[PDB]
Amino acid sequence: TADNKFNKEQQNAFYEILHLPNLNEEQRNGFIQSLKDDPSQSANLLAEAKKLNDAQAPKA
Repeated sequence: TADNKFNKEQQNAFYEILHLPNLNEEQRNGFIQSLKDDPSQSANLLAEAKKLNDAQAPKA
């Protein structure tokens, strides 16, 4: 890149965020929808998403 700053584990994770089998997209599409249509808070979104993962992922 040369203008914005999409690298802090954002781009890479994004492709992954779209795989979490334990969540619906209403919420997911929410954070990321901004990541694609608005590369602004996309980074902070990354953080919040990973969190919303466990909040609904099975466990022991």
